[PDB]
Amino acid sequence: NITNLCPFGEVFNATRFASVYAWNRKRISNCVADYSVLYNSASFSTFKCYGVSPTKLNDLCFTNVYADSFVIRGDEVRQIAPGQTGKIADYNYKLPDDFTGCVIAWNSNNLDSKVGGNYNYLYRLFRKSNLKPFERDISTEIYQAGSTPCNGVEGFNCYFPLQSYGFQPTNGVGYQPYRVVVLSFELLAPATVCGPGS
Amino acid sequence: QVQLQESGGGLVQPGGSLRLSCAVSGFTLDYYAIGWFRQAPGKEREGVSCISSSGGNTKYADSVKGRFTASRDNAKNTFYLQMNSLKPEDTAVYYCAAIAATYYSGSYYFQCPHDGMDYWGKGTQVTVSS
Ligand SMILES: *[C@@H]1O[C@H](CO[C@H]2O[C@@H](C)[C@@H](O)[C@@H](O)[C@@H]2O)[C@@H](O[C@@H]2O[C@H](CO)[C@@H](O[C@@H]3O[C@H](CO)[C@@H](O)[C@H](O)[C@@H]3O)[C@H](O)[C@H]2NC(C)=O)[C@H](O)[C@H]1NC(C)=O
Repeated sequence: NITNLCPFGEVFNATRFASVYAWNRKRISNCVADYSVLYNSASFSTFKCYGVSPTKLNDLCFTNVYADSFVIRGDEVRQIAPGQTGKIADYNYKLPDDFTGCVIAWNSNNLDSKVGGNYNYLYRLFRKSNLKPFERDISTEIYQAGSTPCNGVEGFNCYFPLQSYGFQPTNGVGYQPYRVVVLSFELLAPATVCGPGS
Repeated sequence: QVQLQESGGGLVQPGGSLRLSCAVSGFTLDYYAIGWFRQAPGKEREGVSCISSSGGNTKYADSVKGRFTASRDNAKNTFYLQMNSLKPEDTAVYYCAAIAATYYSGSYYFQCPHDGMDYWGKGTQVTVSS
């Protein structure tokens, strides 16, 4: 047969990455994907799967595959896993307990940090309740943290809910930027995302 | 990485005053915010003051407003907190903390949210007693 290559390079080798609060989702369909040239890459700091081994995935077909990409701190990548809590997992990106997929991350200090601070990567600091799995929140309403209510203005108990990381190349490895890619293997529709093993 | 060295504080009678200093060393950001927090016995740590790296955008809890003034040295990376008309309820350990400013849609925000602060000082004791 003849098929397009799944555009994973557009996801992993992108020069620009989204903020975790506004995490970008790419829906991949009608293509062939070699999931072990990904796994067998020296690129990644993190490559854990919660469904089936990458070797087993080049056997199966899926109707849709999602590539969620964003940037967080090093010591925050542990939150991108089922049953984790923290500012990122609670307020920015939440995986379900029944997560079927893989979480991939690598250090991007050489590209996402600059002297003086890279303020373009943000994460949600405040929220009334936790996010549900795979929900996205791009709201920017003033969050009232104290007794006083604010009428849309930033106060001492009333914050802008987003927070810049301030990535610098001199930061510690835990405070350095890491790019994350979450692949979710959905099976609903025609299964047109497959591996090269059939 | 930046480090914060607190200085000042100690024991004072009701009605007295104090001045806390916090020296900021290391690779500072172009735009950041310095916050003063305090933790009293039997209570959670509370924010007291917040100031920009410029010296402006000062905010205070309504419990020290009018009595405390945060400021910045104009030739040094040291941030001051002048505390006037001290009362026994002001007795606490005072902490200096640094955080990055938030840049969004072409606008800077200088906040000092407790859970967001990136660097903390060791803290200094402040006792207001008779
Ligand atoms: C993203 O691009 C890399 C190419 O290298 C880039 O890596 C990024 C992270 C960054 O360092 C940038 O500066 C680099 O340009 C792709 O990896 C390359 O893939 C090719 C084959 O597709 C590899 O060449 C092959 O090497 C093997 C073994 O040496 C040979 O058997 C083959 O004949 C061929 O020469 C090359 O080594 C890879 N380079 C690295 C460092 O991995 C990467 O696949 C791509 N990512 C995705 C998911 O598309």
